[PDB]
Amino acid sequence: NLAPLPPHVPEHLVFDFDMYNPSNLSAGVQEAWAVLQESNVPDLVWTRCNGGHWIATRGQLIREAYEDYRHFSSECPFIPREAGEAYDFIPTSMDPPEQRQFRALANQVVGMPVVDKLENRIQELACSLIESLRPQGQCNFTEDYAEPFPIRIFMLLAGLPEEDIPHLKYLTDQMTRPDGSMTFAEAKEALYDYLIPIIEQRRQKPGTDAISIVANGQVNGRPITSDEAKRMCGLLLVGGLDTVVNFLSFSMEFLAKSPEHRQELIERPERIPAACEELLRRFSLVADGRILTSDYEFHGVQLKKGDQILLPQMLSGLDERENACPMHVDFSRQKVSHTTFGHGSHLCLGQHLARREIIVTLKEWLTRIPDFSIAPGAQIQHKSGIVSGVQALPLVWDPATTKAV
Ligand code: HEM
Ligand SMILES: CC1(C)[C@@H]2CC[C@@]1(C)C(=O)C2
Ligand SMILES: [K+]
Repeated sequence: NLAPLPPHVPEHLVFDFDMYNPSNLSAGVQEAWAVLQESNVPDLVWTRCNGGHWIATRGQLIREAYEDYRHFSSECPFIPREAGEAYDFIPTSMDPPEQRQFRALANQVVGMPVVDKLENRIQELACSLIESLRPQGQCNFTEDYAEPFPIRIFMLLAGLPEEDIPHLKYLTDQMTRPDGSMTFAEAKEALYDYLIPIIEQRRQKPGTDAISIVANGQVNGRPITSDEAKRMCGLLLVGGLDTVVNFLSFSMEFLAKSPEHRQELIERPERIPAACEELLRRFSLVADGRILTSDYEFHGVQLKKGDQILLPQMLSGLDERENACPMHVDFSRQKVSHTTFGHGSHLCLGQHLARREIIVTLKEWLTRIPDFSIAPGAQIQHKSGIVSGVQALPLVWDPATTKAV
């Protein structure tokens, strides 16, 4: 379904890329998005898919747009427009100056000071989950580790029951990779339906969990409102349930398919942090955007106020202009350039927790299960959206080659 071409968009810039179901998805989602960087494609194109929107295809433009919030507003950050308009999470739906005050509060619940504190719980859960899987010689990685590890850590931090995960995970997924049964607005309202009573309960009787902290927090000297707290907690839930969860699967899929890279990290464990960064570049997975605040000429293209522009965070690091041999995974890559965690004033606030979860996973998995592979005859299928992922990741290994710590 292609939307009618707006009067100001020239046909030579039309490239009908569908961010929710890209044409070359079978080759891997990053590969599918990379088609936007083929020689015949302009730096900035217009797709008639998903209501019609621009797409910046090179790191230079992506970075410039994320820095220029005066022209590229985060008030409507998602495609399609209905989703971008319903999207009201804090701080993401706000532009500076208003946005700034809320970042400090979010940092208090998912920032570094919180990670170093959860250190032991994170370490222990990773080891427990992996040791239980180790003797089985197989696992469905997405449901057996990728989901439970980061999600249970988030539910613990947020003080929410693990039995609520199926419902919350479903809702979160409808906001990033909708199956069609719910509009973004309906999923958002359902998430708020869940959160409102909890936020009120915790404003009445404060706990030490993340929701209590946000709900009773202050923003630049004054009390946060119940509405603001809800809009912030909603965002934290999405971040905890649909980011690292997907990234871990892209990384494990790659390691399962590349014995040489596994051996490198097994023989030189000190390279894991660097490997984490290279994997974050190669398997970057987020793509949201902004809305034009006024008519603006950007890199020779006339943009109109109201136009939506997708600025794929995923593409910067895959841009050959930023990293040579972009599809290659080089743990010794000198300068790892990427915008995987964003760029500009909205730089990811959960990246410290994310890196910890990634590094702990790499270390603890390779320590116990150094040799593993994709299950016999399995064809790994990816899924695309605001956050891309892996549909299923069946892995196998010989228990005799494992180590119980
Ligand atoms: C692999 C893991 C992750 C990736 C790739 C990632 C990526 C991003 C990106 C690209 C943005 C910028 C969005 C924009 O500019 O519209 C962002 C913002 C944010 N992220 Fe993450 N993220 C990850 C994990 C997390 C986690 C685990 C949390 C906490 C639960 C988190 C919390 C946030 C928050 C609160 C913001 C909003 C910052 C603002 O709008 O000021 N993220 N993230
Ligand atoms: C684009 C993001 C990855 C970032 C954290 C969760 C997410 C889906 C948002 O809505 C802001
Ligand atoms: K909005």
